[PDB]
Amino acid sequence: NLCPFGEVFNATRFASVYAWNRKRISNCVADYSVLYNSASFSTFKCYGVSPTKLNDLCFTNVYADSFVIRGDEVRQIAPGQTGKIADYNYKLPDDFTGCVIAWNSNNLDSKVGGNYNYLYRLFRKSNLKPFERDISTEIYQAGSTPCNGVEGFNCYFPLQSYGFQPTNGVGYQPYRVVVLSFELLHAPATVCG
Amino acid sequence: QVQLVETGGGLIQPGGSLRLSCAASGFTVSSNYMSWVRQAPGKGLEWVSVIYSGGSTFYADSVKGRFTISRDNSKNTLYLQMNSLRAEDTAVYYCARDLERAGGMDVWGQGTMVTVSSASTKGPSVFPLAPSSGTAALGCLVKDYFPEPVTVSWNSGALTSGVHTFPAVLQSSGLYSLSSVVTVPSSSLGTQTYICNVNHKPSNTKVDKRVEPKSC
Amino acid sequence: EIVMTQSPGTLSLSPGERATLSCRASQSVSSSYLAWYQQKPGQAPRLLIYGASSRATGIPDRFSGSGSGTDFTLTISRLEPEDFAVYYCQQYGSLYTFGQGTKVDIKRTVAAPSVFIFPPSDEQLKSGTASVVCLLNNFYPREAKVQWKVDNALQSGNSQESVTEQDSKDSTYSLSSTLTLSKADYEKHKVYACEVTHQGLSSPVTKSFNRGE
Ligand SMILES: *[C@@H]1O[C@H](CO)[C@@H](O)[C@H](O)[C@H]1NC(C)=O
Repeated sequence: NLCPFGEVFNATRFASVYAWNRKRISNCVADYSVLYNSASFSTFKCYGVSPTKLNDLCFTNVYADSFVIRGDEVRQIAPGQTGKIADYNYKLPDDFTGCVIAWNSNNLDSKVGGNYNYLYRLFRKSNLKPFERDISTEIYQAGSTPCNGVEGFNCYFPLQSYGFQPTNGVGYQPYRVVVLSFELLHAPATVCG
Repeated sequence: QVQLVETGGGLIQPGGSLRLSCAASGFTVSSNYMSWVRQAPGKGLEWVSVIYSGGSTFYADSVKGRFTISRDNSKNTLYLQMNSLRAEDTAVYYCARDLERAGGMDVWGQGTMVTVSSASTKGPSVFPLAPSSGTAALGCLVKDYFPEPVTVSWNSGALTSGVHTFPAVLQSSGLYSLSSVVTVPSSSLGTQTYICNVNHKPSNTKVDKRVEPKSC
Repeated sequence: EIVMTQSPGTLSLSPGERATLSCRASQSVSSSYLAWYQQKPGQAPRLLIYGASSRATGIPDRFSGSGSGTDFTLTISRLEPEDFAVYYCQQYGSLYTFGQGTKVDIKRTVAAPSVFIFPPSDEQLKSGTASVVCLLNNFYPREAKVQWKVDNALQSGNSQESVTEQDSKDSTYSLSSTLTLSKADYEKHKVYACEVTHQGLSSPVTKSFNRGE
């Protein structure tokens, strides 16, 4: 039928960035008309693809990844970036082909007194490879003494809360992000405009 | 057990180069957010550079393209390579560990001093600040020396009461200037000798200057 | 560039009083990314508070923190003699920036400075430069203005100031101001005056001399 973009975009819940959600889009026609011609997006940037041309193309599969970050971090959802999000939460490859879409969701995802449901990974020994998803909750060992599952000095829970409050500045407000990857394989195409 | 110790500070010329080291104990440098923070004489704290556990580095605008932060995991040591140094890089450089929401910058070193100057070593000229014709005030103006520090005493250490030795100021010429004064009973001006002892080790200069009322 | 501004610049209190230091961010930042540090002369900073209100390890209970949005507060409920130092706020949500700091003063009754003026010595004059020195002795509080006048012309941009740390016994400050001229210009003028303004003076006090006398 029609590719179920609404299930992704108009979803009541969104994932924390460290456990970002991925929907696989196959065997349907995708019209990007609603997305490119909606005035409700803070960010709509495409790489290796032009948005108008999207309805004139065909891919093996499309991937829709979804999560929440803060505004100042949306710039890290792009090829070749660095920072806590790009390094330890969600990493785009340098040859990325697809589009990043983001919109302010302060009305949905912020709570007076702090919304502590949305998390980000703060500690990680090494960088993420592109499209890697790390859901570990092992205690982070910042020294040479083993932590053994208990928090303490040099032994920290690797995930931290954003604590979105509606009073935050726009750079610290939650933004919902959808990353569309258009994958080109040597196989029959199943997603078209 | 937890210790950050900075080394490598010294005097260097503008356009020069220097590499600061920060040896760590009690935590692993490569496992942490590690920062350099500097403090110019008499001013506040200015963040300089940071390296993430994963290798990402970031820099303050005032050092971009001139400073480079790095680390050696084998020696558990953080480094700051500083090129094209300017006079305003003169500061104490601290090395610090950051925990962000998990606990801020909880571990600091005690810092190493970096001085960037065109000036060559030069001993101070010592002039009297003569009491004018209750309380009398007299002193010594210790002018045009480099580098810091100088030490000033009065009567070879016997006279300490009422002595104020002021922090040096850096002059437009790149040389330092300082004053040390003392208030005494006016009557004492007739019965007591006052000599200021100025020692500047970097030029091995030692001056003993007597300060007396000028005669009208 | 997030700018942090602390207020006031100096806080004057006695041991046992309550200290309230304010920090304002130029942009709204989450309380998650706010910290307070203490610094004593010659020592490195020491973390007091992280995440706006969480005390760090070892920090006594008299230290508390609060705030949100652009305004944050550090509170020392009852001041101990150890608490007299400088305090910086910091945001660490977008790299790191600090405030200019707030100094906590040992308070005492207002005391006016004793003012002295020193002409240049003949020896320094032989070398071609003239340094005139004005001393402000044992005053409280630190705020003090020194106005150099040369033949009643207000001088600006040719003097430098220095201030001592608060005295450990009488808790006063001292200041020294130096006016520097060439001998050629020093000998073009007669009256050299230093005018001092301070809370303990109902009127500005002027100390002067005439060159050649
Ligand atoms: C989400 O709901 C709005 C309003 O009904 C609709 O216009 C939009 O197309 C929906 N989401 C998408 C893009 O499918």
